[PDB]
Amino acid sequence: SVNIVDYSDCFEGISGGAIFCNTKNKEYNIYNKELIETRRSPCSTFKIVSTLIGLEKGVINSKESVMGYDGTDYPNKNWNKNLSLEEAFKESCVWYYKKLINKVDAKSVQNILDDLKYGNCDISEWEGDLKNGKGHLNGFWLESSLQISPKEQVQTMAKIFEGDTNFKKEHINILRDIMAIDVNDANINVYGKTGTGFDEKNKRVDAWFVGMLEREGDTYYFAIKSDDSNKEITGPKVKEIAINIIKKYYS
Ligand SMILES: *C(=O)N1C[C@H](NOS(=O)(=O)O)CC[C@H]1C(N)=O
Ligand SMILES: NC(=O)[C@@H]1CC[C@@H]2CN1C(=O)N2OS(=O)(=O)O
Repeated sequence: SVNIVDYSDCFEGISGGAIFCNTKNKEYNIYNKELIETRRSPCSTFKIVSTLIGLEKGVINSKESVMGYDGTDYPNKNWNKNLSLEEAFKESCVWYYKKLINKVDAKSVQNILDDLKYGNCDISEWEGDLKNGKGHLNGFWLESSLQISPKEQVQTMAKIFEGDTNFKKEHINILRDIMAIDVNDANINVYGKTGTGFDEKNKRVDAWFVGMLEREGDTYYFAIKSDDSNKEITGPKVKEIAINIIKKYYS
């Protein structure tokens, strides 16, 4: 079942690991086991769960749902509008997801994380890593108190998308909808979300791509993670590595 594998050829000399799990036939493919078991901040990958929280609590209702943009100026052009759930997810729009999560009481979030077994489920630093100076552009899921391992990410993904949580199927399908990506291969369906952060304590990136793939009957849940010391390594870069792994070993 648990197969140690070597995907270093796809990592282009970047430090990281990967885990792919097929729950039907229990095949667990692990590259860099120590890293895959290490908890780190989820960064923007948490938007997968925060979207479901918002849908479940009725803060948002569909992929068109808006959060009432108030005119605040942001450097990313596409944050400066009353964007829908679908575009806020794809743009990783921090103000949208901060306003969303701050409409939900802390006990509801704690119980949902507990139910999902979401890493350390530690939301004690609700406001986030305020020492970085970024103020309200912060939260417990952004290089702060909440931490989860790549293995636990995969377990959470599988629980959600195999229908094993109490989240509504309608809401699960919205997530599938907005997480779908185009890999120029119609023979596989890939879904995911990136994450980018810098671990200031250890001087290492937290660069993520987490999601799942479907091809000809089988579904693999996956998490690819870099902990490189090179600050240029981002979520988008690790998503490229993930796509190379998928095209090479999961075709
Ligand atoms: C989430 O990881 N973040 C928000 C934004 N999106 O990054 S992503 O492209 O990897 O999704 C960039 C910064 C980052 C953050 N912690 O602010
Ligand atoms: N971010 C993506 O979705 C990636 C990046 C570029 C395209 C779409 N995609 C691929 O897999 N690509 O590469 S391509 O297959 O070689 O054309």
